[PDB]
Amino acid sequence: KMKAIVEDFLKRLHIFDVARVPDDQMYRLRDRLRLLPVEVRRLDIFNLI
Amino acid sequence: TARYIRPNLLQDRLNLHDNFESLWDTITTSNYILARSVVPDLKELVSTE
Amino acid sequence: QLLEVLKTKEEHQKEIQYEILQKTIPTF
Repeated sequence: KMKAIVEDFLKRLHIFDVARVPDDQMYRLRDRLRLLPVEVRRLDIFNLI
Repeated sequence: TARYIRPNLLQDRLNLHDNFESLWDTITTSNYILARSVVPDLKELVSTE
Repeated sequence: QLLEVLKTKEEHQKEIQYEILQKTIPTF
């Protein structure tokens, strides 16, 4: 269940009261991320694995 | 050796659903509580706060 | 002040009657 990744993400960007922000927006957040490319670096490695 | 007793489930037979309001209300009520007793409780919610 | 001495004198009237009905309903 991805409610996982989003959490960490925002956190690593201090300022935000993670716990103090709903599950909503979060999902919509995924919805947008899913449509994004990967940085060659990142990507190029997964293909390898 | 198996043997059971027929449940006998002939329908309505009596049409109370067209005059005996007083009693329907008492039925509905009943059938209703019955229902709540079953409707599974929910889980994993979003922290109220 | 009036709108609250009349949500009590209208929850007696409302009551008694909402009940005069419940006596027509064989519901435990």
